[PDB]
Amino acid sequence: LAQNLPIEASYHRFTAELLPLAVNFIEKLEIYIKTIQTIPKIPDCASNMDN
Amino acid sequence: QMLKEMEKEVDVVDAVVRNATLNIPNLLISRIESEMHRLQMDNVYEAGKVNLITVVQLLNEALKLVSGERSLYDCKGVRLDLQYLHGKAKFESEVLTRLRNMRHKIKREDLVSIEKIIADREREWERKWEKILGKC
Amino acid sequence: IAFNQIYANEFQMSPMGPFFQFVHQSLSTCFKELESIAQFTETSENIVDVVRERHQSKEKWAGSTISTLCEKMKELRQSYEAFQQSSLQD
Amino acid sequence: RDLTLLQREERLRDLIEKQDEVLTPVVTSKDPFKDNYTTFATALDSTRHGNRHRYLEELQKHLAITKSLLEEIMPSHASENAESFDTIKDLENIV
Repeated sequence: LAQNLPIEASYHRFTAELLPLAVNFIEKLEIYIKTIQTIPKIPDCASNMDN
Repeated sequence: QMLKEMEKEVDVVDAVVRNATLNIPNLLISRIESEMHRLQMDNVYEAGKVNLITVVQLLNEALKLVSGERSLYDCKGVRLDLQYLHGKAKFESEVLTRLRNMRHKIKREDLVSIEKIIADREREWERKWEKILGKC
Repeated sequence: IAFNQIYANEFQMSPMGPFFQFVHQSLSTCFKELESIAQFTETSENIVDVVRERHQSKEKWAGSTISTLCEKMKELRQSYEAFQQSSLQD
Repeated sequence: RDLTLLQREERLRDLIEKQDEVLTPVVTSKDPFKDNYTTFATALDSTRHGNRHRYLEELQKHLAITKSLLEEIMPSHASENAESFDTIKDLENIV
């Protein structure tokens, strides 16, 4: 509603998983860009489907 | 009466309540090469190990590209009306069920009754004429 | 009472740990959002094709004549309209 | 006749008294609840649509940029959009 490495143990997870996540994003960058280009067609796509 | 009037709200509320090889895309390479003078980036792999700082730097560049593209094609932010999609899936499912019920009604009720009547009539007829003719 | 109370009151070491969490959660959400937009576009196009194929496809439904599903259905409808008209004039 | 009717009325009174005792507190707190809950539900519904130390310091500098870029790129409904993926796939299969 309102809206070893010395790291604190509560945050180990976030730190360990950040690498793969970043790699994955970088590798799929082109796909994400194409997807963003299709965003203006989304209303037409919705109308054709309804018909 | 109070409990009945609050049903819709309850529903809304319930809905809420319920090995690192890096292939860098050409687009990012092209960006890094064009801005190479500005982007002091170390090698992704140093002494055979992954440099996490470089990866994060690459990620930042990638995100800038994404930011640029979103500013061009998604100025207002695209909203996929989740309620619309749920309403459409539910309706089409009902159509499918109606077609199946119709076919089941035709196959298990209507054709079974009709086929029985046809068989009785064909037998009654064959018996009647077999008696009158003494042969098939 | 408990709800009303909560509604009135609430609803009405390296310092690096919080940065990792934030970047991780934000990046993950970004992934999923873009995938969803892509899927919507694909599905909308597939549905348009399936329906088009069904309306244009010619098959031997009954007898010796090839026809679309819509044509054969129309023929069948006309035939039973004709049968019903012949029965009301009785 | 009189004895039989009196016995039945006594039973009815006992039952009504037991119910009044428990219903009175609930009816008095109703209107504030209903109003607070409805306002709450409507509000909720509107949201759905070298040295190692030196190393961590350098990393923080770049993650801070990352954090700033992600805050800029992410639309306000990004989380809602991300939840729609399964529903879209279900629609296609049904058709």
